[PDB]
Order: sequence, then structure tokens, then C-alpha cells
Amino acid sequence: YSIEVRTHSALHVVKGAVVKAAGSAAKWTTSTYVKGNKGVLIVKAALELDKWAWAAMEALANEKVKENAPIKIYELPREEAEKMFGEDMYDLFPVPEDVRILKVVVIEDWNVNACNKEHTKTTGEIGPIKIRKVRFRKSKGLLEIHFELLE
Ligand SMILES: [Zn+2]
Repeated sequence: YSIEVRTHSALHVVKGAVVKAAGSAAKWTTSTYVKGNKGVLIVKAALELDKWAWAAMEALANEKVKENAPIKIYELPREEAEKMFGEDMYDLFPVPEDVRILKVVVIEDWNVNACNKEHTKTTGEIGPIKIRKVRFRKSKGLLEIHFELLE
């Protein structure tokens, strides 16, 4: 696999970790990016989290990785997808109304996201995930998770 394919799959794993560590008050992604072996996940955060969160997120992310869980894909009609997954599968960008069929990524009881990119078949292929930075921006109610993979 491409390092960026892996880093991108890691976004899904890391997102799930953030939600598990912080609950549903940090579950809406505003934006993300992948550059080589590095990725950044930014989510809306209603609350500042405790001193254990950063470490908790990294631990949870890596645990999901060794679990080597399958990264499922459902390519369904938009209406069926929305019924099956709800608004949860969307990020905070608009998905043109003419897109009537969605590819949605599912890591069972971890993360659900409408995404048309390539992914690893399982979480184990991602390798160790390292979170070198977590920045909470109080006034904007935004939480940034910076992480990186091994090439
Ligand atoms: Zn994706």
C-alpha cells in the first residue's frame, strides 16, 4: 500500500478513537488532510477534554490497528445509506445533491464515513499510529488531532 492510502485509512481509525475517548461531543469532522505519512483530523468539540484524552486516543487508535479489523465498504443509493447510517456518515462539507450513490466506509462500532478514496482492506495494514499533537482551540470549539504513520 501507498503511504497516503494507509495514512488516509488511519484517519478513519483515529476519528473513531477520538469519539470513543471523548464521546459524541467531538464527533463532527470539519476537515482533514493527508500528506505523506502525516494526517490531521479537525473536529467540532463542545468541551475541552481532560489530561488523559491525548494518550487515550493514541492507545485506542493502535488497539483498533492490532485488532486488524476489516474496513468495510458499502456502495449504496443515497437514501438507503442515510437510512442505514444517518447523518453520522457525513463530514461538515456539502455532498452535491446530484450524487445519488455513496461509497461509505465502515469500521464496525468505530466509524462510519461517506468517502470515495482508496483504503487498506483491514486496520492492521495501517501500522503504528503516533499522535504527536492535539490542539484544542477553546473559542472556536475546534479540536485538532495530528498523527503520523511509519513509512
Ligand atoms: Zn475514507
